[PDB]
Amino acid sequence: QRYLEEADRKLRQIEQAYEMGFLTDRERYDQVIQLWTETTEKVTQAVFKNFEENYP
Repeated sequence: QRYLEEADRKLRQIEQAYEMGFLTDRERYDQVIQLWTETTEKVTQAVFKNFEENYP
């Protein structure tokens, strides 16, 4: 939950960038894509660590 909500805030961030002119469409796209990529990485790592720490 925590991480996803963070990634949601960051999503808004990227959106604002795109609206400010600092980003074009495709780099906003790429940034969103890598954000969700590393978010998937995040939750995966969190899953394995949660298994190892709590229920081996």
